[PDB]
Amino acid sequence: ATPLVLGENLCSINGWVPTYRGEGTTGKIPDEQMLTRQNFVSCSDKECRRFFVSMGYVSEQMNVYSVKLGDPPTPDKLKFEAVGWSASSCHDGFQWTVLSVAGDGFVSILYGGIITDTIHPTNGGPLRTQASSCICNDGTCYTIIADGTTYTASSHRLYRLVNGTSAGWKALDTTGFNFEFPTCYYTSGKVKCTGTNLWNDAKRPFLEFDQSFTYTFKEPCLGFLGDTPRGIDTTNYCDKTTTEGEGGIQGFMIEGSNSWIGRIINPGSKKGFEIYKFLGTLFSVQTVGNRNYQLLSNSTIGRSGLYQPAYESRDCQELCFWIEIAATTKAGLSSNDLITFCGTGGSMPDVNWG
Amino acid sequence: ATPLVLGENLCSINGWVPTYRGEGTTGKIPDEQMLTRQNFVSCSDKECRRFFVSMGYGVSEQMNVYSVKLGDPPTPDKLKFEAVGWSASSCHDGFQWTVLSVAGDGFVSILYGGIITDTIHPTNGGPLRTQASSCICNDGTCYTIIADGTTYTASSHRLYRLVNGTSAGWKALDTTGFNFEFPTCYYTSGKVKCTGTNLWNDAKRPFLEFDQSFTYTFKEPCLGFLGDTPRGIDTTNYCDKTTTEGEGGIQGFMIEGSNSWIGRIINPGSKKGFEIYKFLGTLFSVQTVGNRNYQLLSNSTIGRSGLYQPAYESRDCQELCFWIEIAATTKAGLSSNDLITFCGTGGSMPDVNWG
Amino acid sequence: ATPLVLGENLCSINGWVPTYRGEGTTGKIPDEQMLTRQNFVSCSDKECRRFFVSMGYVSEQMNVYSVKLGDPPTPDKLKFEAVGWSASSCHDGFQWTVLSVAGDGFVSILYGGIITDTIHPTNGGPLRTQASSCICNDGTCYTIIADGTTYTASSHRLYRLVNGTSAGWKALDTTGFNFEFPTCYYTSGKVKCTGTNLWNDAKRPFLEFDQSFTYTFKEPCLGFLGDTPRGIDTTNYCDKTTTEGEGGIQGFMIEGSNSWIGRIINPGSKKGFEIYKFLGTLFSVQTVGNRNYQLLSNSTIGRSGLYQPAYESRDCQELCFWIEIAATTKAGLSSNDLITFCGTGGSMPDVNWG
Amino acid sequence: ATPLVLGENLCSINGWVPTYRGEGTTGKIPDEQMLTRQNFVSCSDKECRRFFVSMGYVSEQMNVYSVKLGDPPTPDKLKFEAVGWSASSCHDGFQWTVLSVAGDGFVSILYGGIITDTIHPTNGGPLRTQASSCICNDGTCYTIIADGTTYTASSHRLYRLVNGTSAGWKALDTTGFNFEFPTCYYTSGKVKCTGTNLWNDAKRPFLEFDQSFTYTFKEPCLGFLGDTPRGIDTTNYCDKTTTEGEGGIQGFMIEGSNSWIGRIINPGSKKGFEIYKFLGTLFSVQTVGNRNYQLLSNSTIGRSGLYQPAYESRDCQELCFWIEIAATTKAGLSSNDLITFCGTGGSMPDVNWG
Ligand SMILES: *[C@@H]1O[C@H](CO[C@@H]2O[C@@H](C)[C@@H](O)[C@@H](O)[C@@H]2O)[C@@H](O[C@@H]2O[C@H](CO)[C@@H](O[C@@H]3O[C@H](CO)[C@@H](O)[C@H](O[C@H]4O[C@H](CO)[C@@H](O)[C@H](O)[C@@H]4O)[C@@H]3O)[C@H](O)[C@H]2NC(C)=O)[C@H](O)[C@H]1NC(C)=O
Ligand SMILES: *[C@@H]1O[C@H](CO)[C@@H](O[C@@H]2O[C@H](CO)[C@@H](O[C@@H]3O[C@H](CO)[C@@H](O)[C@H](O)[C@@H]3O)[C@H](O)[C@H]2NC(C)=O)[C@H](O)[C@H]1NC(C)=O
Ligand SMILES: *[C@@H]1O[C@H](CO)[C@@H](O[C@@H]2O[C@H](CO)[C@@H](O[C@@H]3O[C@H](CO)[C@@H](O)[C@H](O)[C@@H]3O)[C@H](O)[C@H]2NC(C)=O)[C@H](O)[C@H]1NC(C)=O
Ligand SMILES: *[C@@H]1O[C@H](CO)[C@@H](O[C@@H]2O[C@H](CO)[C@@H](O)[C@H](O)[C@H]2NC(C)=O)[C@H](O)[C@H]1NC(C)=O
Ligand SMILES: *[C@@H]1O[C@H](CO)[C@@H](O[C@@H]2O[C@H](CO)[C@@H](O)[C@H](O)[C@H]2NC(C)=O)[C@H](O)[C@H]1NC(C)=O
Ligand SMILES: *[C@@H]1O[C@H](CO)[C@@H](O[C@@H]2O[C@H](CO)[C@@H](O)[C@H](O)[C@H]2NC(C)=O)[C@H](O)[C@H]1NC(C)=O
Ligand SMILES: [Ca+2]
Ligand SMILES: [Ca+2]
Ligand SMILES: [Ca+2]
Ligand SMILES: [Ca+2]
Repeated sequence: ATPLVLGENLCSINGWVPTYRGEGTTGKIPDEQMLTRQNFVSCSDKECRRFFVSMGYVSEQMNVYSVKLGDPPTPDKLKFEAVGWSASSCHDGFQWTVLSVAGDGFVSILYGGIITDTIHPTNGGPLRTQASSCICNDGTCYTIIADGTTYTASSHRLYRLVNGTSAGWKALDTTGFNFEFPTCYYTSGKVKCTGTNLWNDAKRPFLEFDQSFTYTFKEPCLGFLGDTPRGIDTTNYCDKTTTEGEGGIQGFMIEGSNSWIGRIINPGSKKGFEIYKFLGTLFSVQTVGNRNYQLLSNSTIGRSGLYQPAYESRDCQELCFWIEIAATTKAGLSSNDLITFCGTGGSMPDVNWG
Repeated sequence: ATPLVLGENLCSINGWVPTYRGEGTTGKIPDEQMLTRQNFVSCSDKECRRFFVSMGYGVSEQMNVYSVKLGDPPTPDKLKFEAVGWSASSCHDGFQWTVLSVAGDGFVSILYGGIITDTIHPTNGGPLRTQASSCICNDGTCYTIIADGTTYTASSHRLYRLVNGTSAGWKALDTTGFNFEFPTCYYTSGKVKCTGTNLWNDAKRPFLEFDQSFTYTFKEPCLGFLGDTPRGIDTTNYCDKTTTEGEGGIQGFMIEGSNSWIGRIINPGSKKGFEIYKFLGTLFSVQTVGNRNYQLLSNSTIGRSGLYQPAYESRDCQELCFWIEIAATTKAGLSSNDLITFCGTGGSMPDVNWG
Repeated sequence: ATPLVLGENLCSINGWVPTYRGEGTTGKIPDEQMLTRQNFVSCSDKECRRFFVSMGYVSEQMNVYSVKLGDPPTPDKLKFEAVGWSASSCHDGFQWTVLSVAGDGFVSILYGGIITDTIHPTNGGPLRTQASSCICNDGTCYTIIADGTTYTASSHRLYRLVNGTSAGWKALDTTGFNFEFPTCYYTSGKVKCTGTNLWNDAKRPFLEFDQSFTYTFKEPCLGFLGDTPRGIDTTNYCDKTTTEGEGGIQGFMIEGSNSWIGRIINPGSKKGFEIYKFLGTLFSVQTVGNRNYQLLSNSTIGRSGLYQPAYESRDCQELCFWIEIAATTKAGLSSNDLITFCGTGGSMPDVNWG
Repeated sequence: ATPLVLGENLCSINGWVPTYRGEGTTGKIPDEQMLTRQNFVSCSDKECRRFFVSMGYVSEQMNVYSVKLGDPPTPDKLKFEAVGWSASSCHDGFQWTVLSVAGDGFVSILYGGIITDTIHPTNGGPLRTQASSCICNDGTCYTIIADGTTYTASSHRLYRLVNGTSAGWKALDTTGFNFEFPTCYYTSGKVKCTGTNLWNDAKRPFLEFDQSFTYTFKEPCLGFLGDTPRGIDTTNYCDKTTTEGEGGIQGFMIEGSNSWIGRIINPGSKKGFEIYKFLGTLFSVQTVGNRNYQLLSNSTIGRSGLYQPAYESRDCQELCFWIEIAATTKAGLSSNDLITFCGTGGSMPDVNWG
């Protein structure tokens, strides 16, 4: 048993390939499955797991469960993770760390299935996890937690975790903006994170940091707006797009030699998902845009987020993402499911997946 | 490939958070689950397991001992068959699971791995009774307590030491004047410490501590915060039995430490809610105080409760947890049990309901 | 991996404990379970397994299956083992060796699930396995196969196997008698086996041999008749009681410090099962008869055999036995299931298990 | 821990014995079980596995799964592999490589369950995997992919895979024929494949190649026609039998000291499977043909393919095959399942295995 360590260099990405299309490909989800909520994917040294929150088939009776990515959320296949309605998890090579918001809005850290730490609100609660995979590398896990009673006065903290106990935190300067649900990936000695501004920005705030918690917030300079809601696409500039900048939904950008922005196509009817390659940094006006894949056209789209398969010693680090989709049960209840794409260096055709 | 060894020093505890919460705590248990009873938790050096005795399905497969990995539902797919019996205790020494199971007319079979390695028989009439809880293993040897006698008014109890599934000798315990059923135990500071249940003449709970040389002393809590159910009104502090409503009782625990705890059922009438009270100092002085009463559960109907220590740690202190058995109902309407578990936090918690 | 290797010394046995009781020990088999016949138990170095033959819920349709001892034979819990109507198995530390009679009556030998040898009838056919766990020790496996068109003129061969392959064999002088379904065990450098005489004996014959094939048949000098059917019990004499010596059923004896013989108590209706202790060998006439255990009463019983749980490091080799019981399904179909008992050094109360 | 490396020399084969026989061969299929299609068998260093494509209990709702050979395709024994309707797989000693076709018809390579590469058509698609085990030896894996919109103008490529990454491919000259669904085996420094010609040949095209991609297409010189459909068997000649050469179904030949050709007995009602021994090469007009085994009699037959077990210290390389058969579930939906045969050194009696 050895610490999970990710790749220093990303695989080159030129397109995306489905690795899972959830139980609603038939149009409807089987009623024996749990009503699933706040879905995200995280990977260990041996598998990828689907984590979500559920009650049955904010409440005192929501739990965090996981199944193996690809297994359907039936009673047989469920693993109880924690009590809570907001969760983040990640694996370090030894054990799952699961961060969960429960009770009056504090977070409990479970390692294996043992409480290793709790964290309590300080700016008025409730605490909010990043609702996405956290990042473990070489024995340490990193995560981001939000406090504050309004998005207009939110506070954000960067946590480092060792075997599930807090090894410290750092206040992030988020003056002038809001930074919810950061979804992250590791590369070249940095964790890089895309968050959601529910207050004043139709673009997404960006964050990178290293293990010394030296950090930088960045604003994407591209008029292709990532948030939903949002207005008309703008010319390229380096500061915030404030128009329709209130509200928002979890989503991601990828910054690399090729950069990407994934977004909901129609902000009004939350229908369709597109992801768009750019030749260069998200943070220059001069960068151009090379290819836009319409991955979904007909499904209604909720949250989306990044994940890194890690069971590897390979020459190149793979990158994936999940999308939470509005679904309907056979009986006719509203629910979600979850689809996943993974990167490829191969240039892909135009295929609509749903 | 090494003997399980527990921390000599317990972590500080000032609060409790759930680690597992069965579906029946917040609604109906799914019908595909095995109906469980006599639940308890025991941990190895790799995982925590939920041991239990089955009652079948929605009228089917009963009478046996099973385990699942704690966190997993008792669906057919997740069941490890363990032994034949209606009553079991288990423990793990680093090598294999030891399982004490009562069967037949009340003899105890001992299984190490799945291998029968010993058998224990009643002197004083039977039927024999396990502690219905985890046994304690440390550094190769495992300890457990077994009850004999036909009435709670004439109960005998024995301390058993076990190596690799075989009996490495035993001591008769002096329980003259009280009853000591279903002890739940923990290890710290060189002693095994157990909390028993007196179904005869005490509404407080009897206490035991002992080392590997079978040097024991039984203690009696000097606290008027009455641990058993049933029970009467809370009393003044005094250092002997509360005989009033001391007949009957349910398995439950006390924690003795720098900080002490008593967990009990809140309404002894309708068996509703569970509380755990922190005490500053020992359970065995009349001066020790009373600091914070946590009302962990309110909604649900409580039964047995027990202690367990996880030991797949690489932690600098020994963690302590407890399990609470809950009366619940299946989707079909059959009544059944499951489980909530709690482990200690070093920091104080808010007043919150967990079930 | 490493080779499976047993204890040279048997644990003392003064009593018997049930390790597993089927659904049809306790009344009626559910209809979703397979219809097992030819049940027996063989152990590996990690688990004991229940092997049987089934056909649905001599035929081409017959297959060999197995489950983990304890698991019910629901389709979900089944492992296909071979095609056949007769089977012996055993584990060498590396792989399950499985002998199966199939086709016209040749035995196929599977190692893993790959065929490593075939054995064909010379003396008439069809061939017949020992219907019971064969024995493996130190990388090498031993079994006994029978040929002959009738039990009068039956031939018996002793096979040595390594990794699934015939490593030579030996003919056994069974002039005089018949040696069907030997059920065996190992100690003291010898493999001791108990056969069923369907010809001229209502006692059970007895084999022992070493790894270098030196063997001797012995006759129990004992008037406690083990085979079924049988006559009234007799005084002790060292010759075959030929009285209702025709007919027969699979069963065992144990030779040791204490020695045992189990049998169906009533050969009329085949109800109840008893097992009886003796203070010394079965092959002296002078040997007493101590405690008799009435393990089963109201149940109509059938085949029984031996197995040695082989996953130790130990001061003693455990020894067990299975009993095959007639049973009924919820729709009223006739079928079987299985109960097991293991030894324990101490004496046991008089308990009736069904 | 180490690369899987196969045996340079085949076992002597003079007969076949079943090692798995599905429940639907000998009756109806339990409806708990998944509805398998495109079944085939691939082996690792530890086990043989049954791969297939299913929907539930060019279709976009399909996925690739697998179970261990011998277990049933019940939910508990299931394993998700990939999205897609067409799959090939092989193990290298480290990880499963799985080739899957999805979307409009590109292929994805998964290694572990991690996406490691894609492959794209340039001749119009969809792409088609060999629908059978691909071949790994000494760390590198080989597989063959088909492209093109008619079989009249089909196109084929031979890929070299290393840890799930493409290390190159070579065009195969299939001028004047079609080469679908090759099913292959390894010996004597060569990979040998039997294909299916849907265009202009009732015999089966054959292909051998070495690790440096030197290859030779051969036509079998035997008038015992391998494909279905086909016409009247003819005389031995060394080129295509064009009549009834349109259409076809996946199947195999074996080239050895003893050669074999397995085929469906009745081309019209696809019932019965036979396999014919030839004393020598499939590629001389002179070679003769000795023993014909009628293996299956009752069953309706479809696809058939080769696989080689590698969990072994045999002294000689074993060869097996699987046959997909039409079947019905208890509730009477059409499905398939599987019978597998492995080679034995001895000659065998004429038994009906299904
Ligand atoms: C302990 O029990 C309390 C209270 O018990 C409640 O009353 C008892 C007398 C008994 O009848 C119980 O069955 C009953 O639950 C539980 O606290 C309740 O928790 C539920 C669910 O979280 C809350 O129900 C919600 O009420 C909202 C407005 O008051 C309403 O907006 C919600 O609707 C939403 O969800 C429903 C599905 O349930 C959906 O249909 C709607 O469309 C919408 O999404 C919902 O109905 C109660 O408010 C709570 N009651 C009180 C007084 O606190 C508690 O959960 C339980 N604890 C545990 C851990 O089991
Ligand atoms: C977080 O958890 C990990 C996993 O338990 C801890 O890593 C472990 O650290 C200990 C201390 O070095 C190691 O134990 C020692 O291992 C060496 C060599 O194997 C041996 O010589 C010693 O006798 C001792 O057993 C252990 O190997 C290592 N875990 C592994 C397998 O990598 C880590 O210490 C924890 N971190 C903190 C701060 O609690
Ligand atoms: C039956 O199968 C078993 C398992 O495959 C065979 O046992 C194997 O024997 C070979 C040679 O005797 C062993 O190889 C050697 O291993 C030792 C270390 O133990 C190493 O020092 C040598 O360099 C060499 O590699 C092999 O380990 C062993 N397998 C195991 C797991 O024990 C056996 O030979 C087979 N029977 C026959 C006679 O074919
Ligand atoms: C209980 O079982 C364990 C494991 O089988 C035994 O530990 C082994 O003891 C032997 C004999 O001294 C050593 O050779 C091994 O190295 C030990 N194994 C390990 C992993 O420690 C132990 O001896 C047994 N205890 C008794 C008293 O029987
Ligand atoms: C393909 O995968 C194997 C397995 O990971 C690689 O073999 C490893 O090679 C490195 C470098 O020498 C060693 O550190 C590992 O110990 C090897 N693994 C094992 C278990 O043998 C192999 O190098 C890979 N090939 C390429 C080029 O990717
Ligand atoms: C192939 O078909 C025949 C005909 O149905 C099967 O033969 C029957 O088998 C059963 C049980 O073995 C017998 O009771 C019948 O008497 C047989 N009928 C005939 C006409 O032979 C045969 O079993 C089938 N083979 C397989 C393996 O499915
Ligand atoms: Ca916004
Ligand atoms: Ca009491
Ligand atoms: Ca006889
Ligand atoms: Ca053709």
